[PDB]
Amino acid sequence: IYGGQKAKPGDFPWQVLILGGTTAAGALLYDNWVLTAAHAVYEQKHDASALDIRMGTLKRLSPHYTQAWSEAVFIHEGYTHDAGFDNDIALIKLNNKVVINSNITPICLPRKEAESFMRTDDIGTASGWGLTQRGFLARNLMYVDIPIVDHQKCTAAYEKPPYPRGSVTANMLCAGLESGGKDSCRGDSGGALVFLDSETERWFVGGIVSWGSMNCGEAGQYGVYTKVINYIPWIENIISDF
Amino acid sequence: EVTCEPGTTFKDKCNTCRCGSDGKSAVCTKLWCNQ
Amino acid sequence: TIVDCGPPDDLPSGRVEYITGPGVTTYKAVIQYSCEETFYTMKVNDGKYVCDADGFWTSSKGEKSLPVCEPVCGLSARTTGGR
Repeated sequence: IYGGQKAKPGDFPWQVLILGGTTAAGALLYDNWVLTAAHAVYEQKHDASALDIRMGTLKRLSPHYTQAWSEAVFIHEGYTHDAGFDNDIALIKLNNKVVINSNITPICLPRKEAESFMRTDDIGTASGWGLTQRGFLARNLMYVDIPIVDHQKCTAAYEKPPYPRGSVTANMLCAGLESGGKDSCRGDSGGALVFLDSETERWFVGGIVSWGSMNCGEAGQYGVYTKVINYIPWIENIISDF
Repeated sequence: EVTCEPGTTFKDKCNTCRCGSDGKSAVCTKLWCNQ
Repeated sequence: TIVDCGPPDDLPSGRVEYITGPGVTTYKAVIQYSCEETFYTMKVNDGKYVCDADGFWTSSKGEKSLPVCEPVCGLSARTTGGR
């Protein structure tokens, strides 16, 4: 995370670390599923080792975490690894239910009228252990509050030469400031971009950290996140079909 | 910090990128490649 | 001498109480399941089970399965509303 500050205990109890050849993230749903990006779990399909999922800690290198393991991984069928960033979403079934506590609690899925809390300029929050402006992975879980960007502003920014056109779809949302600075960065992939439902006072996931410029926090680009509300039937059918 | 073929999707170590129209830029996924 | 459903199984993230009397597991006896408060909600039924003629503890909707204690999502320690 760029331009953020340290999480406190219990701020992001859904946040999970997924540690392998990469450092990446997800968000707990219920007690036995993790929501993440497809790109973050693709390369592991043919690995002998299950995904190493770590919950309940602020410190990246905590020896003190709650261990989970993948049992099954469901990558969206519309994800095409070698052709763009569309449909960047995946569900991980854990081998056992985790016991909930103040540091381990699932994020809510967006309700039907969640878009009312995800309007242009509404503030969402990205959290993670990814690259900070120190130039290293964060030792401590960080977060940043950033606004949802008008979808056509975001699309226009990623059409300005030399960016590759046609990268931003209807299944994505963008968050950040036009000036740059505050952003999600390498290592933050798969984390939940969350929003407050002020009627229930409960937090929900609107986005999954997906992609952006190679240089995070650059002016003229915005972090791009999978738009979770477009996947609710897919999510539901995976967690039923199971 | 990159050289690539315009429009293509390509790997930058563990990340997936789409190359810019100048061949000297890209947009990429946000994994931290431990290697 | 009478149908016996036996001691009921435990409810993960929950608890079970004998309502008819202590350790009473026989025909028409009543138990009550509950989930841990605040952080979980019970989903499928009201958790009142009866020892049925068929010898199974059976919910008020005729289900033999346990209730499910579902964690309450989206609770956070973050302050809101500018505080």
